[PDB]
Order: sequence, then structure tokens, then C-alpha cells
Amino acid sequence: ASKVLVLNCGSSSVKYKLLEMPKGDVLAQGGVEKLGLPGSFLKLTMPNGEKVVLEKDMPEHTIAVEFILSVLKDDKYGCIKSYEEIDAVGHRLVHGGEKFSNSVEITPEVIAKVEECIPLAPLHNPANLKGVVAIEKLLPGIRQVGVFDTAFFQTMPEHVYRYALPYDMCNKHGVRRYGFHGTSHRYVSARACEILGLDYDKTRIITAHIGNGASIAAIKNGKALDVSLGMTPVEGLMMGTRSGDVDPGVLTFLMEAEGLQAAGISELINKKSGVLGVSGVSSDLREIEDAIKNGNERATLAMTMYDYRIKKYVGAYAAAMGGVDVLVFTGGVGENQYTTREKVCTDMEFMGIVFDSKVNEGMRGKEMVISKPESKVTVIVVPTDEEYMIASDTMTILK
Amino acid sequence: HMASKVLVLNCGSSSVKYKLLEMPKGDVLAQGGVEKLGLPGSFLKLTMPNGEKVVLEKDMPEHTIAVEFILSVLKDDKYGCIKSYEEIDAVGHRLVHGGEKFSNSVEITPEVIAKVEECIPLAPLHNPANLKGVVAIEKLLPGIRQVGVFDTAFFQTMPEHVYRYALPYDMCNKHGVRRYGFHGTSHRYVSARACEILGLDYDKTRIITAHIGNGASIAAIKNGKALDVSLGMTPVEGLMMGTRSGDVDPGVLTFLMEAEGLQAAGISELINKKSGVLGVSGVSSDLREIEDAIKNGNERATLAMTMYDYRIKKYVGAYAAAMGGVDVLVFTGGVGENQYTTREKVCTDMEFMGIVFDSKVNEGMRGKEMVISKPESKVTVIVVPTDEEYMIASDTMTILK
Repeated sequence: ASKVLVLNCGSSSVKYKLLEMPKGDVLAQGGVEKLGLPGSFLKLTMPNGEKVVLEKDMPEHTIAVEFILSVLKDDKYGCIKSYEEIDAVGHRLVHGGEKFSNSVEITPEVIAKVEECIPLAPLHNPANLKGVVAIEKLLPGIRQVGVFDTAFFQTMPEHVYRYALPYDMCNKHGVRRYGFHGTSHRYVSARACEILGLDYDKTRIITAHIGNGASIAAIKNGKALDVSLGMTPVEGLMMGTRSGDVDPGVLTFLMEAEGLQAAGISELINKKSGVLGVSGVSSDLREIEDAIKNGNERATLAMTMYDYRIKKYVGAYAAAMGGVDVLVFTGGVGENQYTTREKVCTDMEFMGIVFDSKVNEGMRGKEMVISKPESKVTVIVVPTDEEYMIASDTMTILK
Repeated sequence: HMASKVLVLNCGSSSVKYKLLEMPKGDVLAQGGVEKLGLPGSFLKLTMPNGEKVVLEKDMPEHTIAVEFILSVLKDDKYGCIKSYEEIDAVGHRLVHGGEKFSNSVEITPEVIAKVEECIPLAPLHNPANLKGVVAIEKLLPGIRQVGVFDTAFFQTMPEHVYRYALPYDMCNKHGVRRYGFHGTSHRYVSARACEILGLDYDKTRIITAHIGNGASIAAIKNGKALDVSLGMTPVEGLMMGTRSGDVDPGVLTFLMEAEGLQAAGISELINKKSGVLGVSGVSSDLREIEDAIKNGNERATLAMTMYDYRIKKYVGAYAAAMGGVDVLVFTGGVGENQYTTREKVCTDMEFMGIVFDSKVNEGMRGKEMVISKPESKVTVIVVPTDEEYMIASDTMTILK
């Protein structure tokens, strides 16, 4: 039994959980917000479910992480008596480029390579490293592990990861598909196989991480083959505010027609598009659901579009792998939006899916098979746990 | 059994392709093309009844002079197939873009020209040339009636959840941003022709049609109506092509704009002219030249083709899922009709969705109507060479009835 602190550091945030391993019990969870801004604060969730908001000036990451640690140890809000109870720290690192294929113990050599990947995630990797530096200062001699969002997808072959763009220009600028959500795809694919009694290394898996950001992956015989996200997180599925796949020529057309530059078109496809952009209602699928009940036709259209594009990816990735054994739904939307799951999996008998509509109906947030027993393809809901996956890699590496 | 002769034109900014067809059989009486129209070195190349190509050099600075030369060749004692222009019963035209105004072919009247002019913004380098052909014919052939047949028309049955992009609603509507599709006349012809060959009811069949040429598109046609198509508002979207990228990460485009200091026009040129098979291979946009480079162990050429086949395979899966299954997969176009190795890579390891492929029948099979799935395959896979000119001539005869 060990306690592992798991961090996710952003430009103006630190999200944390403290996990008891190997069970994965959450001892603490919270987040610092508005770090480096006036009115920085920490919000935590107590074991009994109560939310607590603590204001404190936190101008940079070290002071933020120091406050988190003091809260963990507090006699009122805390869950540990001493920092020595924390056995290790695991970090979400966004981008491992072509340098990392798996999680690693953080050494100076590792930090240097993560710094080399900063150009591939310039607004994420620096903050992630600030978290590592904070822990070296505040918990000296504790060992730390880095777990990369991109690493799982480093098995993709060049015919998948290369775009059909000018060869030299792509190579010069490191343009290729990387994928994100890799920690989630890794966790739910392996978890599904354990639940189902299958050998991970002999199974063809499609994993659909549908949240505010959405991605789908093809995992064949234990190695990722393809993923819907690209070099950037705008590609693939329709998302909350991101476009997903769009005609490249539409982008250049809108640049001329609306007088947008690179930055303007980037903001449009990342912030004003997807479910929000079509619906004119919300990026939140629950608010869409409500708007649909009040007969909002644009909200209905957004959801029809959303479901359709997931369905097409399921077909595409089955074709890419030569079949599929397991289809996994995960993420905030995948775990909860049973109507999407139904629309995606119905009329898919031609490729081995027989769906269990009655079991699926109303089914939110549990691990559950939602295909009929006789389905050739098993369809399963697996709530993701990226923090647990990080803690699990941490314990394996530091063993 | 009576016979009409229909001249079918396909006019581009620097070309006029023509065929003269005898209807309703669809027998080709003549075929050729003017190239380098409006440039030094303009010429007409035609195909004799004997099958040889003949090149007639002639200065042709614009479309009317080009069409006049074409007509003089049709009537020539040596090269011709008619004694006089009165033998031409009608003219049909390939018109690229009908926008949301045209769902099927129409007689070209002043009112139709006005509407086709309104669609010029949607195909600014094609529609103008197409109309120049119409004008040339009205000048050169007294009394002649003309019909327009639109590359976009077949796809006007797509539902909004398919044709809308997940972009700001009002901004798309303001600028007419939506999926249109192209090659509609080809998809229309081969889907119907496949069902005729196979004894199937077109209106109850789920069909995937892959028109693989220098431009490449794949379509889902369900129960007699187009449902989806890989080409977008623009012909860059979807499949990897000769010089066009196909689908790419929208964020890669904005990234390259900043990284290489490109504006809209520069990015547009890159994805239309420097990408696709040409861009990856570093060899050619021509798949025969790729094929050769592969034999000489060019690894980039091999890579280009692996990428090309993979993306077609993914669309086949996607559109089967979109339709709830597939009854018939059709290969067509210059590449689809000829590149049997692509067909094999696409259709092998697809038994999970009902395709059992016949590798031996497929091998070296070029340019013929031919089933290439095994008899026991649930899904029929068929090569159907396209005949857009026949489709155009057929619509022409229906309208001018």
C-alpha cells in the first residue's frame, strides 16, 4: 500500500489527486485556479462530497503546490499527518514528441528532452515542468514519474501518422499525427480486456473518449494503430467548441470571406465551432438535451451531426484493423450520454455489433457491457481514470 | 430503331474535351480534345476509328475558335464522321457547379445561364469556362438546343446533418459553406450501371462508389439517393489525390501558416498543387509513374501508395457504417478501373464487413466491367468503367424529348 500524489499543471491551474494504491482510493482531490492572477483559489472535494473553496494568493506554481500540500496536511481539510506519507508523485506531461513511448522516472535527462518537445505543446509542457520543479523544492528526494498524453500513439506507422502534405515542409516542422488522451485510451483499453477476460495483445479495440474534447482510437493487438486527433486537438470528432474534421479548402475560403488570419481561423475552429457553433445553445450536451426537449431544431441537428461522425469513425477504424473485438465508450459524454451510444451502435450488425438498447437506456457512469450476449463485438462502457493510470505507472516504475 | 447524335462537351480554362455519341445506344462516333487553348502551341488530339491518336496543330486563343475547329474536324472528309452540322441533334455540357439551385439537368436558357453565373463563386475556375462552351455552340450551331448536367446535382439529396460542417452556423449560411461533392455524374452513372449489371433494385440497394482519378472521391448512395461524399465544398477534402491533400488536421494548416509565413492563397496552393501523391512521393501525381518508381525501390513512392490505399479503406468502413451496411462496392475512374493493386489492398482483410475478395480475378484486370469479389462474398465488389459523356447525352435526350 502506497500514497501517490498525481498532478496536472496548466498555465493558470494545478489539479491534484492523492490516491491510495494499489486499490486506487481517492484520499483527496482538488484544483488551484487563477494561479498567477488576482483572486487565485483552491477548490477541493472532501471525502463526504462537500466542496470547499480556499482563497490564497498563488502567483506561480511552487506557491500553488505548497498550498496544496499544506491543505493535504491541514487538521480541518487534510487527509495526512505528514508529507512523508506521500510515497511518490506522478505528473501529466502533455507532449513527449517522438522522444517518449512510455512513462519515465523524471531525471535531468528526461527534463531536457521534455523541454525539446515544448514547440509541440508550447502552452502545456512548460507548466507541466513547473509542477516537477515545485515538487523537487517542496518534497526533496521524493521520486517522480512523467506520463505523456502522446506516448501511447508512438506505435502508429508512418502511413498513418504522415499527412499527405509537402514532405520536406512537414519534416522541417515536425508535422505528423500525435494524438492526445493517450493515458485515457491506454487505461480503458487495458481495463476492458481485464474485465472481459481477454488478452490485450490479441484483441482489436476501438476506444471512444468522448468528453468536451473527443477522440477515438484503433488499438490492434496491443498497439495503437490510429487516432482521430492529429498534431492538434481540433482534428477528428465533433467536440464541445472544436470543429473536428473540416474541408481544408473551407478554412482558406473563410479566411478570404471573413478576412481572418491564421490566429482568427484558429480561434474560430477551437472556440466557436462544434456543438456550440452548430447548436447556438451550449458546448454542454446536457444543455443541448434540454434545448432538444424544448424543440430547439439546431440543438437536434448538432446531436445528429455529432453521433453520425462517431459512427463513421467506428466503421473506419474497424476497416483499418481488419475487424473489431471490443468497442469501449468512455469520457464525460461517453460514460453518460446513453442516447449517443445507442445511435452509434444501432444498425451496425453488418460489422458484428448487436446492441442491447434496454441495458444501455438510462445507464450513466458505470462499467457495463451494453452489447447483447450474442454480439460478436463486445460494446462496453468503461469510466476512465487517468489519475489512477498515472499512479499505476508511477508505482510500476519506482518498484 | 431511330438514332440521334449528341455532341458532349467538357470545357475548362485551357481545354475542350468532346465526344459525339449516337443515342440511345451510346456508340462513340468521335472523340478528342483541344489542349493549350489560349496559349502558344494549342492543338486538337482526336482518336480515329482505328484507335490511333492524331494531332492537329492550330492557333486557338479562345473557346469559340476552339469549338469551331472541333466542329470542322467532325465534318472533315478525312477525320470526320458526319457530312454536315445538321446531323448534330443536340449538345450536352458538363457544368461543374449548380449550387443548391440544381438537383438535375436542365435545358440551357437565359434564366438558367443567370443561375449558373450565380454559382460561379462556388467554382470560380470552372463555371466560367463551362459557359464559354455554351456561348460558342449558340454562335456556331443555328437552331441547336443545349442541356447542362451538373457535377454537384446528384449530391443535392444529402441531409443537413451530413452536408453541414461543425463550424459557426450563421457564418456558414451567410457564405454558402456546405458539402457539395463533385464527380456526381460519374457516381450517378456507375451506381445505376452496377445495379443493372447485378440485377438489383437501385432504390433498395446500399452502394459505395469510389471514383478514383486524378481527382478522387467516394460516395455513399443509399436506397437510390446520395447520402455522403468525401469531397467537400472544395475538391481538396477527403481521399488523397494526385496533388491534393485530402483530409488533414485543420490545426496543421494554421500551424503551417504561422511557421512558413503563408497567407490563405499560399496555403491553398500548397494543399491543391503540392500535396497528395505528388507531395509525399516526390515523384509524380501519376500512379503509373509511382508504380514504376516502386519497382525501382523508391520508398517514398511506396509510402505514398500505402497512405493512399489506407485512406480509401477507412472511407469504405465509414460509409458502410453510415448506411448500416453495404451491398455493392464499385471502383471506377482512371485509377479505380486500372490500379488493381489498390483495389486489392482496399478490399483484403474486410471479411468482418462482408467482403471476400477474388485476388486472382482482380490481378491485371484493367478497364473492364468485372466483379472482383468471390461468388460467396456477402458484399459484391465490382469495377464499372465510368461513362460521364453517355450520362450527359442520356439526360440531354430526356430533356429535349
